[PDB]
Amino acid sequence: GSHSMRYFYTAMSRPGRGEPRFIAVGYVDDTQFVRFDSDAASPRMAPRAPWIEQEGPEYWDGETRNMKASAQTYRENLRIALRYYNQSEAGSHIIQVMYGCDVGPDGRLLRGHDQSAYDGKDYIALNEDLSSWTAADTAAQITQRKWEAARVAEQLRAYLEGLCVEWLRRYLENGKETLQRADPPKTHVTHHPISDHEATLRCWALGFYPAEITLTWQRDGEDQTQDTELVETRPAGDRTFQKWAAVVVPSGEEQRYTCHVQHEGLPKPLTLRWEP
Amino acid sequence: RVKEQHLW
Amino acid sequence: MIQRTPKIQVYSRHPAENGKSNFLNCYVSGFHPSDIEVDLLKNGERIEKVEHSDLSFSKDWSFYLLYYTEFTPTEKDEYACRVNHVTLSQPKIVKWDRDM
Repeated sequence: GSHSMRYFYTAMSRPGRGEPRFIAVGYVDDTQFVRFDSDAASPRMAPRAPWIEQEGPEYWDGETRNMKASAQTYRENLRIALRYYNQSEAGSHIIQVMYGCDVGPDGRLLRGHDQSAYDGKDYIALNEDLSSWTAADTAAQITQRKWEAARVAEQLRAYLEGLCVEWLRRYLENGKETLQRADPPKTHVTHHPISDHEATLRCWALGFYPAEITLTWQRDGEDQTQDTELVETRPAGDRTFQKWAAVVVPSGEEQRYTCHVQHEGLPKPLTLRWEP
Repeated sequence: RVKEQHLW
Repeated sequence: MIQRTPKIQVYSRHPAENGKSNFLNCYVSGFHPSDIEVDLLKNGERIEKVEHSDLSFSKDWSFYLLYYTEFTPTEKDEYACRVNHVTLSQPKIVKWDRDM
């Protein structure tokens, strides 16, 4: 019932190989819907979901204008960060930004976000009040001082409670067929002998959307957290996701083990066992 | 829609 | 200065069936910085048509990418993903195993 919109920007410097590359992607929940890349032959905000294609020229031109402006800002921020951290002009560095809004079933703002990182470490973040900042270090405290002077948080707050929520609501309605459809996991248990003494039981979940899922093994009804091998949830490439959880069990003790699956697409959590 | 510039 | 090595998963889009058209995926994730070299291999040779997703990243700032290609699995053909990143001394090869 709850939904989110998030934009992710990455600016990467590459001394001696031109100006820094700027790439932006937009998502609603786990569905990418737009992309911008400064390295494209003709850089433009481009559609990546069928439900955004209906947006007119005014949308695409406006989004492209904002992206080219953001690429210019972040190339300047990469030069500013070199100064704040006393770094040479010889190395490659990265700025990352993630921002957006979360809404509940009624479409009202649950929370806003605006966070930045330099070289993969937190730099500055807008606090949950949408009025104050958390700076990670003394360099980010310089940016915090500049942004408090320019009342940047008020501008972000207006966007997050305004245009962000309004456009997320629009995308959810335009893409309701897919954005508002949960696909439950297709589940099964496989058994692979290791030796005469042990076997692997692997619990699979396939074809599910959204990505959030819980896959756990229990032995005699007790969670096997330390003994379970869990792979990271992975995209199948057709919008859906996959995951598996495995446990090594003694031969003949297979029926003591149960796999539990929780997913928003499931009315009730599922219990699975190996079926020989 | 993206945020409609604030240097570090 | 702090760098993160990629996690690598090699798998198919749909359950593997010999002689049935499918997609071979190589998902790289958890890495930093973003430059990464990924090849999909068929019997140790580089596949040419390979597509990839747009660069994005997780809440912990680490990057992820999906590299994929259409393929028809068989009993004899071996598939793998070869990854290079600044954190790796030599390219890492992960073989496709139908049972993962």
